[PDB]
Amino acid sequence: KPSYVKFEVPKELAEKALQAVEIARDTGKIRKGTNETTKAVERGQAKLVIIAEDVDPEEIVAHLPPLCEEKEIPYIYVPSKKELGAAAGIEVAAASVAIIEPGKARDLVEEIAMKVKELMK
Amino acid sequence: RILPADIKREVLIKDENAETNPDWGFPPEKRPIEMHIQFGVINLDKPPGPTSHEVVAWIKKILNLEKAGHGGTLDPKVSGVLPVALEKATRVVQALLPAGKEYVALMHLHGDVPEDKIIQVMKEFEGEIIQRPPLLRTRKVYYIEVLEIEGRDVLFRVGVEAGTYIRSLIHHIGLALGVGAHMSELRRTRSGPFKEDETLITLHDLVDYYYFWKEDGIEEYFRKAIQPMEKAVEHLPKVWIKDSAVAAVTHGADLAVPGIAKLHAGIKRGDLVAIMTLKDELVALGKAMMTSQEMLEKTKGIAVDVEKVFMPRDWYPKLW
Amino acid sequence: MKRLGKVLHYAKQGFLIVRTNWVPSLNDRVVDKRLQFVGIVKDVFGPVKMPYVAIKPKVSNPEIYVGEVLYVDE
Amino acid sequence: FRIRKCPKCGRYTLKEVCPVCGEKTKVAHPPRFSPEDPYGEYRRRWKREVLGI
RNA sequence: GGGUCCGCCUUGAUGCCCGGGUGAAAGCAUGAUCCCGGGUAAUAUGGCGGACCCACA
Ligand SMILES: Nc1ncnc2c1ncn2[C@@H]1O[C@H](COP(=O)(O)OP(=O)(O)OP(=O)(O)O)[C@@H](O)[C@H]1O
Ligand SMILES: [Zn+2]
Repeated sequence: KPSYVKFEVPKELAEKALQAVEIARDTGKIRKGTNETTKAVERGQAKLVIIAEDVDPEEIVAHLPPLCEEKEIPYIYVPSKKELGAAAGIEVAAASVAIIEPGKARDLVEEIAMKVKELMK
Repeated sequence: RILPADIKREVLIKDENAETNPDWGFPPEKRPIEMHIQFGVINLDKPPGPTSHEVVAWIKKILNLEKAGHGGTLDPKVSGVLPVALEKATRVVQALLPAGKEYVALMHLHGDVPEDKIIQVMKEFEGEIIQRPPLLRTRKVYYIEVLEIEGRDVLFRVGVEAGTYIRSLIHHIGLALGVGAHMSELRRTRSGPFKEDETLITLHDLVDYYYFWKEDGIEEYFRKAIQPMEKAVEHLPKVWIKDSAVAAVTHGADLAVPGIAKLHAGIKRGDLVAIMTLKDELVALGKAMMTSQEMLEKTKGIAVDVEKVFMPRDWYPKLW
Repeated sequence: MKRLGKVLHYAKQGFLIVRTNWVPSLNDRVVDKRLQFVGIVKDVFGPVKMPYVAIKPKVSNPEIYVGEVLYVDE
Repeated sequence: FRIRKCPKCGRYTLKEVCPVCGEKTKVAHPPRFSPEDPYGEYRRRWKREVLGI
């Protein structure tokens, strides 16, 4: 799998990330698409970044992992951009999503942010 | 399959005892990075969106260059091989304008046609084809290779003479098939001697390799980003000249017969030729005043009218 | 009259298409064997030796001429 | 865009898998470049990691 | 007087591209839409000057 994927993500944790997008979409606020996600990180609004693993060209989302690490924002990988798009509530694919306000998935984002920090190291 | 750039030419020997002096000249291999850039050509993979001229302007601005030029205009929506000659090499693109091109194209049919009929009709468009009806202007299609058919979509590779409009070719195929067709996607895979190989580079990798040179001191990546100007000349008939004739040509003299050491066969009067040193350096582009047989047999006369000089005057000493 | 050839089909973009063995000129008048006016040559394309000709029809129902042989009125 | 290419054998296709060797294909066109290149520094950190710089 | 190299001298019916903001029925989050900022329009020919040469190797 592509070189922008820094760490191996378990099947269960990827589902929890997609669940976190689904819930926060209608209960809180999310940014969907690479430009919106990147701005959210740049502005320090994103609490969690979700990046697809099937992005081609890779350069589209390649800047995100080192941007997230600079701005101290946790990130997670999901297998499919099509699946990530549907979770964001759009009919097309999404290369990356950002969560601004988790809403009801607040505890779910906490669980992800703690578990990705262990995968990072 | 094969473009006129692929068929090898015989090298005719005029002077068997012709020798080159290592004291003079800079062959591509021993050019310092700065000189390499000065006489360089980027084999660029153009992104769809910007014009070819915009992309060249981006390159000049980012690499801090005074001059640059591209070898055969790619339309804005079209991606692929775009030779970008730099600085002192800028004008070598003139050898690339009339060169044969290769494309991968996607044709979308406006009706349902059986696979056998698609292939048969497209096979008919190989050879000399009419690009403008009279009241006769023709263009050569060297090959059409149908890669796959997915319903109304036909993906194919096509090798063409310079000035062949692929959009037009597809429109005409659609008329010959009855149902109509349009070009939904185009990518250039070859522009003369430049093709999709290890040397093809994106703007992203180009600028990043430049940064690896300026900040990290690593020149190897940016060196590989740029080809010598001699590459832009690989498809042309060549005349190899003696050391004693090199400085004359770079000072404005036309090439006379007693200066020729080696030459390609098949050169006709009026042909664009590349004048080379015996170290395979590009000296000049010229118009042949003689045939290959004339150059080989004769002892006197102007063989090549020199049109564009690329080699600096001080590389070889004045020996005339 | 100089024979063009069989009408292969009526293209939906609005042209009768004929395969022939010579190169007609733009705006040449096109008739059938009985000299009845059919249309006008608007494009010549394909192989130089065996080109396709796009004929802009000037009759009400051009579809009836599919499979019929057309000529350039001279 | 839907023209794809096999990275290893160089086959042009519309399919997700290569019809020749049987591996995942990549889109044929290069990504959009910006002369402003706002995130080029972050791309380089990734690229230096990959190339071992 | 000429050639080569370089410098200088001319025009353009809102587009398109890139970016900042916004972020939505075949299109489309790998960016719709609109607002704003920038970039690029024919990579000639003719003319004037500067430098180097006038070359059969
Ligand atoms: N008969 C036609 N006349 C004009 N344009 C056409 C015609 N058929 C297809 N096209 C063009 O081809 C494009 C391809 O889109 P679309 O897939 O809807 O076409 P299609 O013929 O239905 O293809 P498919 O049947 O494979 O889905 C369309 O946007 C349309 O502009
Ligand atoms: Zn393959």
